[PDB]
Amino acid sequence: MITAADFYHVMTAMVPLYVAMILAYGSVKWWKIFTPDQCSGINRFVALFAVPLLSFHFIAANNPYAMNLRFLAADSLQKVIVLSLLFLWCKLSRNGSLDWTITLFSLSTLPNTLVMGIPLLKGMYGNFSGDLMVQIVVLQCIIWYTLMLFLFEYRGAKLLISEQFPDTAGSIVSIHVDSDIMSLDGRQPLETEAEIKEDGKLHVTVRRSNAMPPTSVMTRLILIMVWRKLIRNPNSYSSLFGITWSLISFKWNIEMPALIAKSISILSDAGLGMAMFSLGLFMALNPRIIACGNRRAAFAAAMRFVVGPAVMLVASYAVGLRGVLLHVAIIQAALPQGIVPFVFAKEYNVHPDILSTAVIFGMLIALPITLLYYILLGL
Amino acid sequence: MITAADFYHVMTAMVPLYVAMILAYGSVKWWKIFTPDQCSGINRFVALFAVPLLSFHFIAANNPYAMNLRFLAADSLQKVIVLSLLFLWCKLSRNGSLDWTITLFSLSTLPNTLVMGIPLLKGMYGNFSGDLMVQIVVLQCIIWYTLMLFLFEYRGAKLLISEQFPDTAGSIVSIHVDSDIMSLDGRQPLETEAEIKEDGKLHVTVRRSNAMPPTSVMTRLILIMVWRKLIRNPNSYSSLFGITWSLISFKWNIEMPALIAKSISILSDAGLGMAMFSLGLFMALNPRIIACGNRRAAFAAAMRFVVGPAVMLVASYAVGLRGVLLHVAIIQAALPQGIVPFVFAKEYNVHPDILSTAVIFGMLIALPITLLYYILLGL
Amino acid sequence: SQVQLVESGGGLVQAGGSLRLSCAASGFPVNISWMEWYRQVPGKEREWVAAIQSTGSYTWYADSVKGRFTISRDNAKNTVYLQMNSLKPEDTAVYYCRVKVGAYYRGQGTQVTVS
Amino acid sequence: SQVQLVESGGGLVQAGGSLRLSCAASGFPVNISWMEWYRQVPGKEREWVAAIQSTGSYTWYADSVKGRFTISRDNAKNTVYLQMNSLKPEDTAVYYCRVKVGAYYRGQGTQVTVS
Ligand SMILES: O=C(O)c1ccccc1C(=O)Nc1cccc2ccccc12
Ligand SMILES: O=C(O)c1ccccc1C(=O)Nc1cccc2ccccc12
Repeated sequence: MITAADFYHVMTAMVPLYVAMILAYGSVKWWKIFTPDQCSGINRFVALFAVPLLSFHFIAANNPYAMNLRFLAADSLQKVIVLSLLFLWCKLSRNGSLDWTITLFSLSTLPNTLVMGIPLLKGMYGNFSGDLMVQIVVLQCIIWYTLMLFLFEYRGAKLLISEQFPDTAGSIVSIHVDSDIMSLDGRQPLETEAEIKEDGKLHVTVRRSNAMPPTSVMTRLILIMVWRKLIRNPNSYSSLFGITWSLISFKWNIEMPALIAKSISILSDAGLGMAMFSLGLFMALNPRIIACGNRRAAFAAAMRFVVGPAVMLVASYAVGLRGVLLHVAIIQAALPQGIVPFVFAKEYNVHPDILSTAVIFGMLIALPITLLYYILLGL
Repeated sequence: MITAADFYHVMTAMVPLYVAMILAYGSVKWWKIFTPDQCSGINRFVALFAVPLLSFHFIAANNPYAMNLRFLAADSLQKVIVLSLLFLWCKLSRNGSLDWTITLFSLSTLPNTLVMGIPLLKGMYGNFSGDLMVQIVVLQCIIWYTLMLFLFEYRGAKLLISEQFPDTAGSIVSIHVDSDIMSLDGRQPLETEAEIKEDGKLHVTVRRSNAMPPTSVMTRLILIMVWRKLIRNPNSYSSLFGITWSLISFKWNIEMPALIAKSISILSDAGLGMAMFSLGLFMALNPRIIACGNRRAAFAAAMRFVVGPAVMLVASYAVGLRGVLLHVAIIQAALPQGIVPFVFAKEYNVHPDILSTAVIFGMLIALPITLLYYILLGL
Repeated sequence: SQVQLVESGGGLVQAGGSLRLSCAASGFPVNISWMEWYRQVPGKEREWVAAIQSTGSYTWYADSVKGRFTISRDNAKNTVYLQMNSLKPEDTAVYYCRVKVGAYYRGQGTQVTVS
Repeated sequence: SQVQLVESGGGLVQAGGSLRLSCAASGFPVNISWMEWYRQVPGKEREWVAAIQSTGSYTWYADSVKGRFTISRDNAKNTVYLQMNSLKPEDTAVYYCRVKVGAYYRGQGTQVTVS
């Protein structure tokens, strides 16, 4: 079983996270230090400078030649069992949509791994399980936050064609997009225009206004609009230059010099402190914590803490994990939900209230849940 | 002399400070990320949370029972030779004022010791001279930033009496101030009122408007207005609880527990990174760097880098310092000017343009000046 | 300069009387006409009444006292009189003048009480 | 549905002629009267000309073309004619119609050039 000293090692690593979150909730709600426009310049700094340098500090120290390949395939099998049962729902049931296929994939299979997940598992099980959580942060930034970006851009590019070309879209040859437009999700006026050719062909051009198609064409429109959203993103330069350095530093034994290693480490020490500070400012700016009713909030904390760790119990036993590697895999599935699935769903308006409960009301009850599996597994 | 490896140890500790300052200058001036109201909520955080916890991390680790008492008296003799020559100027010359007695004391004898001074001297001379710079940060926060607060409140409380009681003020018995008022420096309307008694006496009461006296009375008005400015200050709780813990921790060998020591250290790791980030935002919001003309800017970098380290050469030789303790004392006098003498002079309007050049144009030329004494002393 | 104010006119009267208050200024430098009158109940949040300001053109009265309280300037004797008319019973409080020579000077000696 | 536009009326004319352009729509779902006409020089920054919008009450002309270019609606033949009058020599560019069925559809086939 566990000893009473282990309960002090968990509290040593997690009570310093809630202290920086209540000081930011109290300084807006209670004692009123920050104006809501002054409070918007702190979240703008954490999102651009502090956290994309916290993820460089972890990925550049990863050793990609000695990853744990059996643990890392039980994490990539969770997100195929889940993503295939939702495919047998919107293709076989009659009321299945794509607004719910994105939301039920973000709730059940994408937790908060970088800010909360690495200090929590390192205190529960030791310094080897903090080396396994970095291997999961690599696979979310580079695969599962890119597949989810292909779904929001396919959801938006089929609305713009199915609304404006209801009876004609079978004859579209090619679709261009002017470079003024970066997201075609209704925020800009988005005038469209067609070139009628000599034999029933059609050249669609999406423009900026001022006061089904074939799959050889739809897959071309999406890759243009994904590349424009992928180079304006700070987490795609933290993972491009994080992985590229760790492939070189761990083969020829190059150690990064102390001018450059301290120039990065002066801002990334503000990573884990300011991220939890920026997360308590956000739960002070919403009107209520439970912002989606009491039915849709129990639904957000039953996909997250039950259907999560009951589909990595059958995807970790069907691979060959036992002992401690089974216990680390179940506990990291019960982490609260990450923030980047909320950043996407606030922009595209795909249920922004169900994914703002589960980030805020996830964090407040995450600590007596993960300490409830840690007692029950250890028995 | 110095070796070429020592020039790499100085650059290892100081090039990471200018990197966090150009990223904040460029993100406002050049690439325009922060709105000037969003940029005001970052300076509000650094001034309240980041730096008053960076100064707690240093003062609580000081050992007040083994301070260097001979080095620490050559620092407190600089600021008596300077403060007595200005007293023989406004009392003997005819054009001496008190607006210049404050400004010539802030330029020549109060440098930037906490953010820049501790990493610079620790790389030049080693880990013992970073233990001597903490002994100077203690004496600025607790003595020389409190005497300078008695001068701004005496300058303001003699204007309000000499303007409104020009021919009568010799008969004032007592002056009360209502608790609505916190600073009487013309920002609020400040209606005054008198109680004429039966024998030429007078009770002055300072109020809030809506649409010489004896020295037993002037010393009572100042202590009320200083106590109201001293409990609304974050740097007076970092020094009250910093010193009180280090007097207890270093006698009974009490070590602070790891719940509390990590709850403080999660925000204070953002101290030295965000302070230089907040210092480059401020040199992007001013119109020009040299904001006071070319005559008054050479006057701000000749009191600071010449009259500073030429009055600690005669106040460190007249005490008994030799060798390395003479070399650390001269170099720390050539540091650029601190920020708290600018925070005061912006509020009270006592030359806010001469003390905003010397903070900004101090930092940009401070590194080829202190590396010019470090070569010339070592010969 | 031994500055001194002299206030008079206080007395007990019924509802509907006529009183004539006084504020005799003496021992001053060059004065500006900004003298006032107001009330101070044993409660809080006092209320201002009248003004005899610079030119005698506009006088800042309150709402309930407009057109019924006569104020008068006498720069020869340096005394501003406040003539009250149709005295309402809610005038038990203390009344006193607030001569302004850059900083407001005032006394306390009245006996204004309306029964 | 094999949608197709038919444009005609292009020809070379002097300064002061009279042309009658054509835009014959066919093969559509239920159309709304929002057809247009504009210019496209070999340079950039094209300029819009006219409108035959919903009720025929207000027609969005430009500044220099107001009161001189007659537009006409014919919902029977599904063809909007643009009658040009006092043809200025700066009309060498291409003119074409912009029928709107929710998304603007257009062709390219004209010969408008004024000498
Ligand atoms: O927490 C996540 O979703 C996450 C997971 C793996 C890798 C990266 C992230 C991540 O970028 N977070 C955040 C992005 C922007 C702001 C954030 C603020 C607080 C915490 C996380 C933030
Ligand atoms: O730099 C100083 O003046 C100083 C010297 C000794 C002890 C403390 C300080 C000090 O509080 N600085 C600062 C106060 C507010 C903001 C600051 C921002 C940047 C740097 C220093 C700041």
